[PDB]
Amino acid sequence: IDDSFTEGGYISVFYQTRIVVPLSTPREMDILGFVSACNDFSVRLLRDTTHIEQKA
Amino acid sequence: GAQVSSQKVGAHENSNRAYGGSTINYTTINYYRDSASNAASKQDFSQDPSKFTEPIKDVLIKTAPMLN
Amino acid sequence: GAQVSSQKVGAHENSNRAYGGSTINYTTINYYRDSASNAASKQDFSQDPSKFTEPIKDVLIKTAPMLN
Amino acid sequence: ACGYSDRVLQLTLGNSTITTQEAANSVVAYGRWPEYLRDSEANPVDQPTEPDVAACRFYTLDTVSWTKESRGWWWKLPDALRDMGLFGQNMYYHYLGRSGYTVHVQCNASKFHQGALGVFAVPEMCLAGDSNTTTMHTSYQNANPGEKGGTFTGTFTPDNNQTSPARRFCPVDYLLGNGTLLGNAFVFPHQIINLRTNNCATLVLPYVNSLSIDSMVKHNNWGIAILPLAPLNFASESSPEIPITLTIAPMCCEFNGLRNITLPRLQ
Amino acid sequence: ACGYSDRVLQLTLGNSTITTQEAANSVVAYGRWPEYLRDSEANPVDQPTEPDVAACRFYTLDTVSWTKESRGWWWKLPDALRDMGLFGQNMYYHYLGRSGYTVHVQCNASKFHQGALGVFAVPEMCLAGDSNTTTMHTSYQNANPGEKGGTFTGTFTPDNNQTSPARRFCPVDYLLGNGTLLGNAFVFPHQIINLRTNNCATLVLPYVNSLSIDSMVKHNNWGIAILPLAPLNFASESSPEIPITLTIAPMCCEFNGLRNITLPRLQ
Amino acid sequence: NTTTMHTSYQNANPGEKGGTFTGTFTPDNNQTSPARRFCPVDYLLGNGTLLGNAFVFPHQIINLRTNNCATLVLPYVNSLSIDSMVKHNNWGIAILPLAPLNFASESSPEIPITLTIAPMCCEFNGLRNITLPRLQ
Amino acid sequence: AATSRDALPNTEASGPTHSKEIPALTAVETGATNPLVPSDTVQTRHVVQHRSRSESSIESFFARGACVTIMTVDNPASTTNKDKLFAVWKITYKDTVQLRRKLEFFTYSRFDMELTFVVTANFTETNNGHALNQVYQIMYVPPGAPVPEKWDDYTWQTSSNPSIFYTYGTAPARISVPYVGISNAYSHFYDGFSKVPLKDQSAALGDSLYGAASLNDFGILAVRVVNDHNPTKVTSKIRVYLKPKHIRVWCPRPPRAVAYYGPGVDYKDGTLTPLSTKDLTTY
Amino acid sequence: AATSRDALPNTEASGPTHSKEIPALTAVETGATNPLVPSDTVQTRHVVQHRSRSESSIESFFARGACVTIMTVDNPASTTNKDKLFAVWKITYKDTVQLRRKLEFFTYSRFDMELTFVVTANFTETNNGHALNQVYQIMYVPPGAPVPEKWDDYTWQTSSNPSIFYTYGTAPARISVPYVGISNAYSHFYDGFSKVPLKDQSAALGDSLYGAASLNDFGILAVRVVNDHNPTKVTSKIRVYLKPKHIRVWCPRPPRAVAYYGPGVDYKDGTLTPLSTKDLTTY
Repeated sequence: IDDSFTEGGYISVFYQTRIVVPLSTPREMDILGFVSACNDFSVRLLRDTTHIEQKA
Repeated sequence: GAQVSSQKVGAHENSNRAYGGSTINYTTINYYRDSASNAASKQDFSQDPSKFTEPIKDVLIKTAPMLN
Repeated sequence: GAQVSSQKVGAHENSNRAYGGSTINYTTINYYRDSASNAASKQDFSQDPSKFTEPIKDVLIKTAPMLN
Repeated sequence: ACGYSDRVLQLTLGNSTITTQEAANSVVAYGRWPEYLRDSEANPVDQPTEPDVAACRFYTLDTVSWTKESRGWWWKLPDALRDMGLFGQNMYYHYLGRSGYTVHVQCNASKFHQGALGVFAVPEMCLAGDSNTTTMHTSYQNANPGEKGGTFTGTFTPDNNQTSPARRFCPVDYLLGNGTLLGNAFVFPHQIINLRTNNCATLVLPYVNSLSIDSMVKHNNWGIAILPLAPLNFASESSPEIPITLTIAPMCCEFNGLRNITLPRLQ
Repeated sequence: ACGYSDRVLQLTLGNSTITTQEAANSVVAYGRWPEYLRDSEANPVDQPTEPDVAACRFYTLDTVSWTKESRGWWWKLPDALRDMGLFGQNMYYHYLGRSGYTVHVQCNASKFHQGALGVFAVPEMCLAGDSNTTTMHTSYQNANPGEKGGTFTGTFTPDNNQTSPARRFCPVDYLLGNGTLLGNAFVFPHQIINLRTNNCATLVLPYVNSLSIDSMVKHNNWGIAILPLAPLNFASESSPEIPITLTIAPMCCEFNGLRNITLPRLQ
Repeated sequence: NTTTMHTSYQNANPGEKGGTFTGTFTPDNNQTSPARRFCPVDYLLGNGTLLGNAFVFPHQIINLRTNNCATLVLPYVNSLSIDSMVKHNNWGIAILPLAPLNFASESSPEIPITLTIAPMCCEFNGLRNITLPRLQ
Repeated sequence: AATSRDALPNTEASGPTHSKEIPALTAVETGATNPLVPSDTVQTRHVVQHRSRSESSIESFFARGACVTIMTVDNPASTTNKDKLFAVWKITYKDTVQLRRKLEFFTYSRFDMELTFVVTANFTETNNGHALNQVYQIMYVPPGAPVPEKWDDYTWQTSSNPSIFYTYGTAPARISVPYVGISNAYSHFYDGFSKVPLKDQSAALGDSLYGAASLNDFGILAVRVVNDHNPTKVTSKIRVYLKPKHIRVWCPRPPRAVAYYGPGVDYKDGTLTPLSTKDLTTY
Repeated sequence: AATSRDALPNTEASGPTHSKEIPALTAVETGATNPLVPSDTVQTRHVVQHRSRSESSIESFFARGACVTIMTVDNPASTTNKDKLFAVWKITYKDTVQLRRKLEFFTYSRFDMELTFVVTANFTETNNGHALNQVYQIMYVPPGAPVPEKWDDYTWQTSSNPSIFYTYGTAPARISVPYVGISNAYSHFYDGFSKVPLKDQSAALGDSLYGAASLNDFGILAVRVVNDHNPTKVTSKIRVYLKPKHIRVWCPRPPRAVAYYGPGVDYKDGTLTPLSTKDLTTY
């Protein structure tokens, strides 16, 4: 939960140079990011996800 | 026909045995003839996430270059 | 998987055994798979009050003079 | 040693042969590779027929054009093939048909184009219709597009005609058609064809289903769903267009209980 | 065997990690690789402090823009870093500081650009000032440009202001700033980043100095000096521009005699 | 006496200078905006608990007649393996005059108490950019 | 041997590097995800990891018993002009969002349904009346058996219909059920029809709804008020809680993103927007 | 081996003396306390001491189960103009003075919370009415989960929220909970803030209360009246008794001297005077 005491940290990608392209190239390419846990990760104390509500 | 198994105690003080040494067990007894009535034994396993993480028609060495 | 232990009887008459001799035991059986559900086994220990009473960067002999 | 570098392959199932050169080392559904029905888990009691080479070979369906406004495409395998040579004729002739697959999604550009096509092989891909009144009412004739396949859409449009409806699926893309986020869709056996690198994706899919061997005319199994992740761009040009084309190959298939020919109202 | 071809590396000093892909198999100053001070040749008698991970990691300084009129740039390492995290704070806190380095000069273009950047790591790089009257009078404040670094010039310009002078270095490029031909400069540990091929140069520099361990605030050791050998050109276009960016990492460093904080007049 | 724990950081961490116990409690009334400080009473060891019973924590009484210093070596104690610093505090020293100072029939005498601390076996994880707390 | 309550592979130590080994670089086209351990992109110490996945195991995820449905039933006065209310619910988890999303992460499932009943009850009308402790009958009417007509009819004789007689106010009733599936796993998602349309037939004669398989998979629950029409009308509610015990799951499908609509995966408009706002450049 | 139920070191005999040994004299500066036995300042006989500390052991001190909180909830008539009352208490011992002073002697603690519920109930209004034995739901809503809106809402479906359905008038409900702490001991006293203030931010954006750690450590308890609006309005009270079972304590802090004030150690004026009067020279 967004708790202050148990804060996560901060992730952030910057250009270390710049995306350089030759002539006759699409000057605006896009990057897709993916995320996953590692054989170390684990969770505990099960609850009900806020994500899906049953209205009435 | 007792089913005695070891609990996974977190070495708690005066729980029976911990950082003074000792183990902790619990008796179980299936009472009904119909299996689908037994208590979910919670002694479940864990496979390697490979059939989903690492599924390829070859083998992948991490220190190696992905797209060879 | 019985957990039989000795009670600390005060040698009471006709309690099972005392000043006529004999011991007194009690059966226990952890029933739940989750340890944090076992009965507080009350067979707790006792450390020396030294880490609080006698805590010094040296050693203290009682018959000796305190501030040497 | 030699140039046996992951980038080149040479699939040969049946009498057909694919030989791609930018090949991103193929995926095998769930480690499990396609195989025949072990007697230990068999169900129907007659002799199962097995077209073998007669069917097992690669069948190219029809190509799809890929522009900027392209919002994705989707096939329903068991069905997708229904015509393609004997696997078409055997398809109908039997009440039961267990078949494995090898989908090779072909699509190549020049070093100057850009884009990524996420080729997701979803088992039991139940896409959602388009009638806010009644649910699941989607018509068969319409529900099984075959060799042509269907196509994901931009934003949902409810079917209002009700004297008699249009009974089709209205599969939205960000929700992978089955009301569930695309960004999370990378959980099914899949490969992203990323134009810069590989120019094809090869997924070998072993028959998956709650039953030993099941129907075909009826029940579908795997369903391919190709979605443009990174939209296509080429040069300050109005609009570019590359043609994505899949070729599927039914592997270790077997069919039970021969009858008279099935002739579904596909029209 | 595999793609462990010289062209790809994965530097990891400290908690940072560089992973270049056009990598021209790196240079190790003089065979000798960076290491700690062996008791056999030590000098100061107290316990030497060693930030280890706290300092050893990679610190990106600030990027330099690279045009056609660009005449080269120059850094003074021991100093160049002075801010960069703890290696900055430990830097000042001690009278003595022996530190080794790993400079990774990052700069990539497209297959359509052209040019070669000679990245020369000169030990004891004493650049020459600009006052035809008095020699060496160059001011400290000015002599140590830090994170920003200085830049080589076209042709020498004598500082005339003498009521009070400009006290700066006027480093001419063909003379490698220290009055000695560039064409002969290929004698120091170096790598030419030649845009066609590699898109970075990595030189590992082991602490070199007449003393076991010396000062830092005062005396400088290695000094990087990047000069455009082959001028940059791209298409019949007025002027092109690619951005060269170095990232240095202080390795096996140790510092002696802790005090109060040094606060040099850098302004 | 209105809100509890509302004590401000800037004020809660006095650093090199440290704070000082008081005679009798004085409630902060300013409320357009408050003074947000601790009002630590001495007989209650600042944390509402008798001083006479305080001899339970690791301690030494510097008793002018005898010793002229007290040395306590404190090993990191905390519910966590390693924790924060900028945030969470661990040990806290609190020097209180048990026997009040007297010297000769003189108006008032004055001796200067001075502590010197030494951080031992310390280690720190996850390097970042510099923290710069609003200590002012 | 690798059970769920083990202890994640302890973090191994690791110093500097400069190898031609390239752990950090992937290439997602392969679909394979780089199994990079913390030990790769940074220098790690030797942590003796105690934490275990003992709670996230497929068995424990579904360790709590969810509420599959509520069932209103009431015993009115004999003189009631209306027929006596006996609710009848068709066994199928798909009635409430909760358990339905958990199961839905997986394509197929084989579990032993362990149904429990928390029955409650109040006096409807303002009238101040009394009622001797009611007893309820919860008859399981197997797929195809005759579903109860009147409240008190022959169907309730239950000569062969697994039924439970719960006395009000007592330990809530519980009956375990083994995998009653016709197949080899309950298919949480069925792609295809239950009747193929055939040209030599009318568009009607052979049609059917998409995604529907068996007419009555799990079954139906008939629940009456067993006592007779009592002057003080008492309505009751029988909340059934299903907890999948001995369970197994296959093919990890992505979780439901937009509000559920009907028995089929279909989705209503409006509810179509799930995510929240956030600036592409603000922490 | 030295357990809690042993028997204090038996008193050894001892005659006259005139030694240069000086047991009696200490010097408290050392902070060490002279472990002088009765046998030192007087001639003692040889007593065979039977008494044992078996009851003062850390485990037995906390052997009784204290009342952490009371929770009022009530089921009113359907026609009630006001919404139906379902109390919601945030798990935290710090509500009553008793258990809060015992725990507070120690700086840190690791215990297994064993929560029991003694639920009671009476008819509010003068009106002479009846009510069929009510059944209560005591849902544990884990830190961060959605806290219940209306009395009867979806939140109560409880697909994954450890809940108990207590039938009124029966053996009082009990559920054991293991150390649910994020750390390695519940910190009875947290010195420091949950968010450090940073100069490049507004005084507000980054502030926080002293002593506060996690927003929801232990959790919250939702308790409803499960039955429907009944003509006779019945209010109930659920007194929760927490008894720390498998427990451990660290750093012996001096007991609370002046009346408690709020969740934080802070103290109100007036209550500031704890001791009693007595003449420095009267027995």
